[PDB]
Order: sequence, then C-alpha cells, then structure tokens
Amino acid sequence: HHWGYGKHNGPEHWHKDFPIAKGERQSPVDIDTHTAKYDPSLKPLSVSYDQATSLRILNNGHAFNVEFDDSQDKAVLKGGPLDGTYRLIQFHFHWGSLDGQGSEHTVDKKKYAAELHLVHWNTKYGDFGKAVQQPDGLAVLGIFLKVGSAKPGLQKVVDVLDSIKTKGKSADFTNFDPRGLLPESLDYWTYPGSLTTPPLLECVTWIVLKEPISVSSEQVLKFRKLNFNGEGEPEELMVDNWRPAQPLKNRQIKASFK
Ligand SMILES: [Zn+2]
Repeated sequence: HHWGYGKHNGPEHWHKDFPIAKGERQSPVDIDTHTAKYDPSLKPLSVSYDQATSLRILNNGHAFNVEFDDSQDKAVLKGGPLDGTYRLIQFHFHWGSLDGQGSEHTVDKKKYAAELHLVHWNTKYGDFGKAVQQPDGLAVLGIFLKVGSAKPGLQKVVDVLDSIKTKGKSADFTNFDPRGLLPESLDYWTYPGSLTTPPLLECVTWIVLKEPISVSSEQVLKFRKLNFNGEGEPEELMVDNWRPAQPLKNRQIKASFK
C-alpha cells in the first residue's frame, strides 16, 4: 500500500508515512499575486543549459523523469534568490485528467493544465542525496503549462512516452535540450518550500516563473496515456499526479518583478 494519488493513498494520506506532510514549509502553495512583494535585491535568474547532457527517461510510477548527467558543472541554475550553484539532475511534470487542473502551484487560485519542475541540487553538498538533507539543498524551477499552441521543444519528450508506458520502464534519451522548454521571460516568484512528493523534505528554494509556456492539447493528451501501474497490471492512467496547495504558514513569497 504505497503512496500515490488515489482515493486511498493520495495526498491526504501522506502524512501517515511522512509526518513532515503537515510541516511548516510544505509545497506547493497558492501564489497570491497581490501579497507577493516585489524585492529589488533579487537578481536575474541565471539558467545555463547549453552544455546539458540528458541520459534517460524513466516512468517511476508517479511521473516521468528526464534525467541528466550531473557529474560535472554542465547545466546550472544560479543567481535569482540563490547563493551558489545548483546542478540540474532531472525534470518532470504534473498534469491533470482535464485541461482545467494539473498544476501544483496556483496563481490567485488559478490552476494550469500542467507544471514542469526542473530539479537542481546545491553543488556545495556534493550530490543530490546529501543535498536533500539541507534546508538550501535544492533549487526547483517551476514552469506552468497552458493548452494552446504546441511547444516544439517538448515534442521529442512526448514522442518517447509510448516506450515508457508503465511503471519501471526507462528509455535512452540523449541530446535533449531543456532550453526548448523555457518561456521568454525569467520573471519569477520565490519562497522556501519542500519536495511535493514523498519524502516531502523541506529542502527546496522554489523559483516559479510568471510566464507559462503553451503546449498543444495533443501534447498533453499523450501525457495522459501514461500508466501508474506496471506492465501486466490493471491499467490506471497516470493523470492528476499533482499535490494540492498547502498552507503558507506566514512564509513570504517574493516577486522578482513589479
Ligand atoms: Zn514535481
């Protein structure tokens, strides 16, 4: 009876195995755009992905992760609210069963069709495993997806999904360039929070871009053909793999922009 997103194991149940689910800096959260204060000391975000090396795409039973070689300083996030340099380890998405839901963060209670998470770890902790044990161990860049025009840079991801339909399947996935997933603007909101899946560790500086990217209905439809189950098990479509907004608890959300 492992955690997931169903009626009997979904986000409302997580606190039983992961008591930090009711902690002081849980994610995601609703971004109240009227109370997020502009902070002119926040720096431009620096996203250096030109040397990114993707290796593999994996269905882990909760999402698909596109994984990167993080054994050298190749694809780093820095600047913004961060001190130091954070190395990209993987990205993944959360999405809905319908276009009207799917994002984890919300913006004045608005839910987007999906949300992309580019996960980075603080190089001063040596690796991802040690970083998640630190309050500033991770920097996660969150990007909202709305349904409209296709995102051409997403199409190589969408097209390999039939090869990792079920939990546990992986596929070679080299030379994918994540710069094809970024909006024009790097204006962002930022706040201290957590992983949004178990173990829900409170190790993340969240950086959520104000500008969503557009993906086509056909692109998000193919996300929804994935499976939570493993091969040869009853088919359960991987949809609504999103945790809802959690209490802000007096944390302040800061805006990079006026
Ligand atoms: Zn995520």
